[PDB]
Amino acid sequence: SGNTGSIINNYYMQQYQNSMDTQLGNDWFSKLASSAFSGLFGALLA
Amino acid sequence: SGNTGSIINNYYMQQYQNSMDTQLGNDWFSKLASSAFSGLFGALLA
Amino acid sequence: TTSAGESADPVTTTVENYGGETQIQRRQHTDVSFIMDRFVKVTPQNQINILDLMQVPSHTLVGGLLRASTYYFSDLEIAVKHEGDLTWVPNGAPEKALDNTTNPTAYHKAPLTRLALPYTAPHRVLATVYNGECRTLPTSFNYGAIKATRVTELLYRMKRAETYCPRPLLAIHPTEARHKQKIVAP
Amino acid sequence: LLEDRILTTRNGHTTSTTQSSVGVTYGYATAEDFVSGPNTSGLETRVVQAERFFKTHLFDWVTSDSFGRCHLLELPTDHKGVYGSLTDSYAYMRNGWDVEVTAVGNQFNGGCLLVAMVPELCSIQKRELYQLTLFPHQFINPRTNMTAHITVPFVGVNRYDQYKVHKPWTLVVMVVAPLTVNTEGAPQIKVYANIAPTNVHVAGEFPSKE
Amino acid sequence: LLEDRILTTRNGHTTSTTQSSVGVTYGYATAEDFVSGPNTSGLETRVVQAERFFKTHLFDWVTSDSFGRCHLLELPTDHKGVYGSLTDSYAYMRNGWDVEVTAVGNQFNGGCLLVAMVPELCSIQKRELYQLTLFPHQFINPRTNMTAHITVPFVGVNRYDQYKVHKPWTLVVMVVAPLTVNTEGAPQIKVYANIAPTNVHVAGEFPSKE
Repeated sequence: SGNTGSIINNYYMQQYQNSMDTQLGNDWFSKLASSAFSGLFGALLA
Repeated sequence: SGNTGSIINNYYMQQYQNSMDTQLGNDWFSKLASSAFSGLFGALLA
Repeated sequence: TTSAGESADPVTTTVENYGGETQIQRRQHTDVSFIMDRFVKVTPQNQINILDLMQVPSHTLVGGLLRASTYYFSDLEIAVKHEGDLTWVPNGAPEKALDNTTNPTAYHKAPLTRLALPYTAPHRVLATVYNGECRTLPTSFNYGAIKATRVTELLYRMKRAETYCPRPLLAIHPTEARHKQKIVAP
Repeated sequence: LLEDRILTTRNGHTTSTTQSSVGVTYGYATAEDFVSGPNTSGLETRVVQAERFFKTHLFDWVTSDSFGRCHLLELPTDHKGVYGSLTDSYAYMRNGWDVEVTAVGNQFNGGCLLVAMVPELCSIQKRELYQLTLFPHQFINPRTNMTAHITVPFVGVNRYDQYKVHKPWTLVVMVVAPLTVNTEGAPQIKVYANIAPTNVHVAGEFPSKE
Repeated sequence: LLEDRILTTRNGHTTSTTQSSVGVTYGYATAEDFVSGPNTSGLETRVVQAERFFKTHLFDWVTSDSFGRCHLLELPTDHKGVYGSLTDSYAYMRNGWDVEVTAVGNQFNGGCLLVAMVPELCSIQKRELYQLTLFPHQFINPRTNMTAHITVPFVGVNRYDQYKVHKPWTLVVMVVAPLTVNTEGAPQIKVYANIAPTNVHVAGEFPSKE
């Protein structure tokens, strides 16, 4: 997903190639950038 | 498509092996050569 | 056939006009992709080499044929014999970048390094001839640059090549009635 | 005695008619490629008022010119009209060319001119003149015709150009067989061009000098 | 303390925004009359590239100016940009005007300007200034606003004009009550105009000087 480009599958299990993530219970700057105001604010003329 | 002749598929994705083309919005000499007049122009006799 | 010669519409007569028969042709060896797609040797600079296809000599098959087009596009492969490690930097890089190893650097592995590189120019196609000064070609017309402690051999191979607008392709001008050569014979 | 190969080209409010036509050569394409790409951010506009004929003398074809004698005209050239002012008001432009070249003597002259539109013509070598027909072209041959007409689109490594530093097209006229006048031919032929910019688009408006 | 009467006018690739708006006065009509009549024989064309804002200083409103002090600007005026070059390339033109006049000091100034667009204004008499409000107008009054905006169509005894000899419109700015600065006012107000030609149509192309 970063800079990787092999089409075939890894020879090693995922549990050996990477650490495994656990859960408890572009996220913020993406939401922030999408919420930007892109309008006008006056009355427009022509 | 040029000078390439492996039957099996590339190990790397296409996005790594080549640049990717984008679109906006033998083409001319092929059309030109196909349109060549190959007739006669007189009246033919025998 | 007679025709209006002033016009420039192509006229292709055939041997059928006097009773012969046109045969079938197989033209894959004059396909542009195919024929540009083989390596050609350039004489390298010792250390910094900018990757510029106009370095291939004009008498070679690839140089003769690249100059027969005015605009072209391709990706590139290079094979390099070098001492040390080889760094490539894309089109538009500061020359000093050629000393930073996070730029694609290939560690020496005998006997040579073969690399696949993308087209990287900011233009939709490049040109073999450009009428700005009239010899010199804009500096953005290149595929980046490479550097190593010494580079000994450099070969270029055009991948996926496209050519637009043909330009003169000249043979040797013979001095006698035929250009004669010693041809490989048993 | 004279001929019905009769064409009228109209470009704007200017028209040109010949009775010795031979037809028009379209070079490299029949229509322009995309005039709106990312490099002008939708700010480009067409200016139809510049699409019309302007005129220039090229050279006088005389019997002493021989095979290979050339006249080149880089395009765009000086233009003292609205196309010309466009180049001082906008930083980027693109247009094609509709080109008509005339060489009128009479049908008792012999000899032959090749007229071609060549891209990026940073000068030509002598042996390359034998292959000038690789470029969009037409011949002028006095026993047949007096006008050559070639239409060509915009070309270049960039979708819009800066004509103050790059000239994409050169019109070239070459003597392929020397002029003969014999007893009834005209004694020399002046060659003139009648040219119209086509599809002119501009982007990037300049300040004034005020 | 400050205000939400906020307008953006866009004319071509140029925009102007004020936060003290008051609105726009449309003079004499809301749209232009017929731009194509018999006097141009269908040869007229629109040139959208000239429809954009250009700028000029008018005068400096100072406390010594009194009621009746006037500044006139005949329109069209000198223009060193594409509208200006249109007038040297075509014998006949017509356009309206979109006019924005600005007088910025601050809200602690007092006094009042009347800005009006008057047709055929071959100069004005003193008593007639009491009736200048018969013309398309707007006031600039510092406790309320800083911008006046008036939009006016082409007018005249002829459907197309020859601007080199006739000026159909004059912008006039008149002091109706003298400027006061008191202790916090700005000490004087420079008055500037931001003007765009609208609907410009031309007909009758001139030769070049070549």
